Amino acid sequence: SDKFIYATVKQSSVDIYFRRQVELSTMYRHMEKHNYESAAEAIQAVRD
Amino acid sequence: YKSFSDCEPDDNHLSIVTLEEAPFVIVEDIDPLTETCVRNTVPCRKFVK
Repeated sequence: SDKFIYATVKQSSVDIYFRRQVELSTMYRHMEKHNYESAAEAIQAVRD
Repeated sequence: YKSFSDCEPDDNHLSIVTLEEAPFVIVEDIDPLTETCVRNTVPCRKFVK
């Protein structure tokens, strides 16, 4: 949903796991919508 | 295509029709970045006019 925004570090192991898993493919549909270069930016965004 | 003159008639290929439904038959377009169907979906032709 637009209000419920979740993300992970772009181009990493979690991305591979989300992409290759078939049933989780819809999850991956959200993934490219919002990604962060590094974990520090992701945790700062979560804190903010 | 019939392989030979004595080949068994095609019976295991069945033409199946359906109708798009919200929880049962969800229809989406082709993936632009791969140009094929998703690994869980199946290909199916719609007669667009």
